[PDB]
Amino acid sequence: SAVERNIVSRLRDKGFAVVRAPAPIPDIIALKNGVIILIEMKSRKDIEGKIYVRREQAEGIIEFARKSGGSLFLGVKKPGVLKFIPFEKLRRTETGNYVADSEIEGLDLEDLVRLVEAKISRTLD
Amino acid sequence: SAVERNIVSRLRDKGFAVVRAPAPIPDIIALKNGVIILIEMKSRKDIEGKIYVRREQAEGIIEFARKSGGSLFLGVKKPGVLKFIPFEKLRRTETGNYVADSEIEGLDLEDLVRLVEAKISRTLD
Repeated sequence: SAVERNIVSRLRDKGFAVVRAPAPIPDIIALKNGVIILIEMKSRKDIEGKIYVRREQAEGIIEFARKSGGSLFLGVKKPGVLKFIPFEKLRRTETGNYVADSEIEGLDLEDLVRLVEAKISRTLD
Repeated sequence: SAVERNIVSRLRDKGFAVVRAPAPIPDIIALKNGVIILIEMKSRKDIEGKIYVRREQAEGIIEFARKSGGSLFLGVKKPGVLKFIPFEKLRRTETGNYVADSEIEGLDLEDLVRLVEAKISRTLD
């Protein structure tokens, strides 16, 4: 919640129109000049130390991303920095839940925004 | 609220990923395959019988539409049918408030969805 609010505010300072899902929809929906990004914040840690997204939540947000045509990301708060993982890098486990392996480390906020800004540029050009 | 809920449900039956602004953001944010539409529901009627959007609300949602790159519409519930007016057809009055003149009559839901579907088609092709 503290982290969500920080992320919304920084995306709004960076020019995005943002909405938080009301209390399954991605936690954060952020729009900028025609581009849609969807951010699910640090769902959880299983008994092996891996951040995970439970089955039904993962499927709800993957379907919201598929219909919207929006790019979906898992955001993970670290006592260090914020990392965003493209949902497609998560691994569907044997139980249908989704886990982030460690190597990953996603994008920082600037990298994420830059992905958005490059898509805007292709559309303009 | 009754009308908002109906509209969300019908847009979701039509393939959109939809979010309601939490209790200024457009009431309805609807996404489908890369296209963003923003719907503000039947703000109000002034002493001359015209549906209006107050200054600060209108400016908040116009700015949300400008940053998102989303198409903004005023939806008006009628004891008859639902009409959607492209926000650009509203008239800025002498006081900075926005009113819908009568002639207007916007799009029905199918027409609105068709605008969305044609933009998807141009992007695909």
